[PDB]
This record gives sequence, C-alpha cells and structure tokens, in this order.
Amino acid sequence: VLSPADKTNVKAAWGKVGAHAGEYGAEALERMFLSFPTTKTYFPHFDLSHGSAQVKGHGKKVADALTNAVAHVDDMPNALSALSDLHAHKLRVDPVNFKLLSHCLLVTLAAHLPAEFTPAVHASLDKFLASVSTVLTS
Amino acid sequence: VLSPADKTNVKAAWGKVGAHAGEYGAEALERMFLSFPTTKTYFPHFDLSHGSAQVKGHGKKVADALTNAVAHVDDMPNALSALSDLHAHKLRVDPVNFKLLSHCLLVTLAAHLPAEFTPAVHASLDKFLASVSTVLTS
Amino acid sequence: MHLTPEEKSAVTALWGKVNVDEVGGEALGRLLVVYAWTQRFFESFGDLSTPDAVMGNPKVKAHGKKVLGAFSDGLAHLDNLKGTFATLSELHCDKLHVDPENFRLLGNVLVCVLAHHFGKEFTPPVQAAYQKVVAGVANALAHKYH
Amino acid sequence: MHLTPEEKSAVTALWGKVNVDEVGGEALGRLLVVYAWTQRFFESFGDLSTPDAVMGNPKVKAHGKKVLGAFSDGLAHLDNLKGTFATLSELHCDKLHVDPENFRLLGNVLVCVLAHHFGKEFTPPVQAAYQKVVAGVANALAHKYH
Ligand code: HEM
Ligand code: HEM
Ligand code: HEM
Ligand code: HEM
Repeated sequence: VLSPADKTNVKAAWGKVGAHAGEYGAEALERMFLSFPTTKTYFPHFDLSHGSAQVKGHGKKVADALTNAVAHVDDMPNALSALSDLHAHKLRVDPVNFKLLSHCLLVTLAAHLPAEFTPAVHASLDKFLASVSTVLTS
Repeated sequence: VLSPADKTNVKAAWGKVGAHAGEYGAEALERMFLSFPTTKTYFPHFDLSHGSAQVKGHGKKVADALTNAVAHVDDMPNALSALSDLHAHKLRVDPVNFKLLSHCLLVTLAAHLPAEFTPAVHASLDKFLASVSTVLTS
Repeated sequence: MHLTPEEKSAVTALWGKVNVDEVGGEALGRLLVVYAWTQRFFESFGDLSTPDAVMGNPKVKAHGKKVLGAFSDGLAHLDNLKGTFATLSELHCDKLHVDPENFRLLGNVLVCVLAHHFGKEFTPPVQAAYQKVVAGVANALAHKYH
Repeated sequence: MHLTPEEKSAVTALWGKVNVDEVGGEALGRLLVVYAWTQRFFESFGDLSTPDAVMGNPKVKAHGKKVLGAFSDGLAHLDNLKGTFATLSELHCDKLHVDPENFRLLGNVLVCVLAHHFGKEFTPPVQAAYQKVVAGVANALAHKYH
C-alpha cells in the first residue's frame, strides 16, 4: 500500500514533472519500444518511428492518465476504472509489460530530475507505479 | 476473481482430492524443486532428496492450507492473513515462484484426477491458485 | 539447450506414444478455455463461448494438430530450435502480433495435458525434462521478434 | 548475447566515464531502498533502517564497489559472460541462496542510476544496449544454479 510519506513524494516529483509530462510520457513510451521490442505487438497500427507524431500524442494521454491518478491517489481503482476495462478487456495486455513501462518512466523520470529523484522518491514512485499498474491489470 | 461456478468446481475437485491432499502436496513440491531448481533457494535448511521427511511433511503443511482456503473460499484474505504475513515479511518470496508452485499443483492434480480435471475445472483451478497466490504476496 | 542424454531420452520415448490428434486438440482447447483472452487471436474460428463449444470446434482441433505437429518438428532438432522455428517466429510477430508472453501459457497447458493423458508415467523427472523443452521452444518462437 | 557492434560501442564508451567507486555504492544502496526485502541478505552491514543509513553505510559503499568491479569485468568480456561469472554464480547459489530473480532488479536499479548520472546522454538506444547487457549478466549469474 501507499503510505502518507509515499503519497507526499509522489506529488512533489510529479509536481516538478509539471507540463513536460507528455514529453516524459513519450520519452518513456519510446524507451519502452526500443529496449523491449515485444511491447510493440500491442501497437501494430502505430507509426513507431523515432519522432513519431503518434507516439507523442499517446504519451500525453498516458502522462495525463497518471496525473489524474495522482490527484486521486486515495481512490485510484475508481479514478482509473475505465482505463482498467481498457487494458483488461479490449486490449488485454499482459502484466509483465506493465513492469517494463514502469521501469522506463522511472528512467525517463530519472535523467530529467537529477535533484529530486533521491532514494526515497525512487522508492515512493516505484510503488505508486506498481499501484497504478495493479489497478490496470485487475 | 472467483465466480460462484469456480467456487463450485474448486469445492468439488478438492473434495475428490479428499484424504490425499498431503500426498499431492508433496508430489507437487517435489516437482517444483525438480522442474525449477531456483525455487530451491528458499529451502536451504531442508533435505530435498527423493521422498524425505521435510518435503513429505511440508507437503502436508501446504495442502492443509489450501484445504483451509477452499473451505473459506469466500473470505480468503482474512483466513489466509497469517500465511501472508509469513510469505511477505519473514520469508519474503518472489511472486514468481508462486506461478511455478501453482503450475505444479495443476500438473499433479491433473495427474491423479483424470476424469475430474475438465477444461472448466482446469480453468477455475487456475484462477484459484491465482487468488491464493495474490493473497500470499500482499 | 542443456538437455542431458537421459532427459532427451525420457522425452522422446514419451513423445512416441502421444496421440497427436487428441493432445494437440486438447491443448489448444484448454488454452482457449483457461486463458480466455487468447480467444481474441482466433475470433475467426467460430463458436468459442463455452468450454464444450471450444473443445468441440473442428478448427480448434485441426489447428491444434498443426501446432502439436510443429512442436514435434522441434523435438527432432533439439540442438537447434532457433533455426527450425525462425519462420514461425517472424510469422507470429509480423502478421499475428502475439505477445511472446503467451507462448509460455501454451507450453504449460501442454505439460498440463500430457500429465493428463499419462498419469504415473509423467513422473516428476520426466516433467522436468519437458519443462525445458517447452521452455526452449517458447524462447525459440520469441527470438525473431523485433 | 546478440550485441551489435554499435551497441557494444555505445556501451563500452559510456562506461569509460562511469566512476565505479561512486556508482556501485549508489546502486546496491538504491537496491536496498527501492526493494526493502533485499536486506535479508546483508544483516552484516549494520544499520539499514532509513534511506540515509543505507546510502551512507560504509559497508554498503565498499560492497557495491565490489559488485560493480565484477560488472566492469563482465563488460571486458561481453562475448563470454557465462564463463566469466561461473564461479560467482555458484557462490550466489550454493552459499548465498539468492533467488536469481533478484539479479534483474539490481540490474535495473543500475540502469536507472546510469540514467541519473548521465541524464540526456543516457538516451533510449544506449539504454537498449544496457538493458541487453544487464539481462545477460543476470542470466550469466543465473546459469549455474542447480
Ligand atoms: C501506467 C501504465 C499505463 C497507463 C497509465 C496507460 C494509459 C493508457 C491510456 C490513457 C490510454 C488511452 C485511452 C484512450 O485513448 O481513451 C491507453 C491506451 C492503450 N494502452 Fe495503455 N497505459 C499504460 C500502460 C500500457 C502498456 C504497458 C501497454 C502495453 C504494453 C499499453 C497499451 C495500450 C494500448 C495498445 C492502447 C490503445 C492504443 C490505441 O489504439 O489508441 N498501455 N493506455
Ligand atoms: C499456494 C501457494 C503456497 C501456499 C498455500 C504456501 C503455504 C505455506 C504454509 C502453510 C507454510 C507453513 C507455515 C507454517 O510453518 O506454519 C509455508 C511455509 C513456507 N513456504 Fe510456503 N506456500 C505457498 C507457496 C510457497 C512457495 C511458492 C514458496 C517458495 C518458492 C514457499 C516457501 C515457503 C518457505 C521457505 C516456508 C518455510 C518452511 C520451513 O522452514 O519449514 N511457499 N508455506
Ligand atoms: C510454441 C507455441 C506456438 C506454436 C508452436 C504455434 C504455431 C503456430 C503454427 C504452426 C501456425 C500455422 C502457421 C501457418 O499456417 O502459417 C500458427 C498460426 C497461428 N498462431 Fe501460433 N503457435 C504458438 C502459440 C501461439 C499463441 C500463444 C498464439 C496466440 C494466443 C498463437 C496465435 C496464432 C494465430 C492467430 C494463428 C493463425 C491461425 C490461422 O491461420 O487462422 N500462436 N501458430
Ligand atoms: C549483477 C549482479 C550481481 C553481481 C555481479 C554480484 C557480485 C557479487 C560479488 C562480486 C560479491 C563478492 C563475492 C564473494 O564474496 O565471493 C558478492 C557477494 C555477495 N552477494 Fe552478489 N552480486 C550481484 C547481485 C546480488 C544480489 C541481487 C544479491 C542479493 C540481493 C547478492 C548477494 C550477495 C551476498 C549476500 C554476498 C555476500 C556478502 C558478504 O557477506 O560478505 N548479489 N556479490
């Protein structure tokens, strides 16, 4: 579970992410596609190329879903109820892919926030992420 | 999530396991150690030779907890509370080894219940050890 | 594929008693029942609403047979699953779009179903050896993903 | 380990800039903080109860330098990780009882940390290479458990 201190750290890191979330959304999405080719199988229709104008837009939609998840940290299962049916009915993406993306938001999030991504914030974020993933997989 | 029909097939399959639970538990444990040698790392203080006291008794330990779970199918988390604090705080075992233990139970059950192990029973049985696994890794 | 001279032996002898028509049918069948989402890849097979309906469907069975039939080519080239299964690898990735993660689900259902037709004879040792085969295979199919 | 010449280059290059005295401390340290259970393995390190205690613990910094040395030493043999890590794999199995699954985590915590030190330079493609390299080292360490 998420602890009060965990919550707090999540909010101060994403607060810094700020307006660059889609940027970050996307950079991650890309790292994912390159470091773990299998994740591409769920986006056969996307233009998956470096610079892709579809990859950026998606990324946003992702980052924005996370922001939304933050602002509703105490009630994530319902705050994301829809993206839950989506990722487990229509799409049906395997839980492991969720760990891969997670591992990339952290990395993307790490190269851009040198000063804030302390051990504590990395411990916190990793857990928030695990949480957001658990809701979208259940 | 366990639907009534699953509870039903589970409650049944297991009632056919009957007084053999322990015997199957130990077969299952013996299979996991032989099929996935890494799981052995959690039992370094056990003799793991063919047909030996610990495995045979620890086997009773495990089937006996599944019985308790089948019995309490409809309230699993409460009834497994103790068992979870032990597999999450003391031993702290990687959720993955849980997929392996469960596969093996299935192989084993499938091994002596030829008639009972129907594609639907195969089904529910998999969703069950999946729920038993989740409550032991929470 | 660190398969040992005894293991290889265990597998083969067993494989030669395998009723291809049944096992393959049953395995692909239990994949559709047990891991329902997989139904999504064959939406074009017909009725797959119920257990009895998936088991009973003739395309499932036939397909099942082809799949087991390929699993068989692999056991005859264990020292090189990569090359055998390359074409199907690309196939499964470029046209079909299958998360290689499901390949293990089929491997295990299959172990499950072999345990099912042979009872005793599927003694733990024998099981371990097939866990490896099923393992090399699943890896061999994921190898050409890009 | 299919490492293209380019990847091999991108890898080695970057690594020439790493300060293994400094980065290995960080990794093992972070491991102990983001993955709490991974302390069941160093009760000999004394206090490890707060992030500050872990990160600053001398024994941690020393130990991580060791680990990172073995890594660096695997990067100077990309083409033979299985062998280079054979003795150290056995050790982690026979004497330390570490579930291989924990090699991937440290491997990943590292990848995070490299990205933390280099920033923009830790570009996606370099990452892809790195993911390939930790994946291999985790398998190399895992390849002698029985
Ligand atoms: C925290 C993790 C994730 C979040 C928050 C997230 C969020 C979203 C959102 C907001 C959408 C768009 C829904 C809409 O357009 O109305 C989406 C769609 C989608 N997601 Fe995820 N996602 C996550 C992880 C993943 C991963 C791991 C995969 C696969 C590996 C994935 C695959 C997809 C696919 C294929 C779509 C639909 C694409 C389309 O056709 O527009 N998502 N996700
Ligand atoms: C359905 C899944 C599982 C169930 C129901 C289960 C249940 C149990 C039970 C009832 C005990 C005995 C607790 C006691 O001593 O009172 C136990 C102990 C233990 N289990 Fe699990 N277990 C499961 C899976 C696992 C697996 C996957 C692992 C590791 C791969 C594992 C490792 C252990 C260990 C190391 C002990 C301590 C044994 C000893 O020292 O005697 N268990 N488990
Ligand atoms: C080792 C595991 C598997 C093997 C050996 C295998 C083998 C095959 C083979 C031989 C074909 C026929 C190739 C052809 O006709 O060109 C095929 C087709 C197909 N496979 Fe797989 N398969 C495996 C797992 C999977 C799984 C996990 C999925 C998705 C859940 C899948 C999805 C499909 C689909 C949708 C087709 C097309 C059937 C058609 O022609 O309509 N396969 N597979
Ligand atoms: C790439 C991954 C890893 C590498 C290269 C590595 C390397 C090493 C090395 C070089 C040593 C000193 C070897 C010796 O004393 O003979 C060591 C010791 C040790 N390692 Fe690992 N390690 C890795 C991951 C892990 C992780 C995940 C664990 C468990 C969390 C672990 C647990 C230990 C333990 C408990 C010691 C003994 C320390 C002591 O008591 O003195 N290693 N490892």
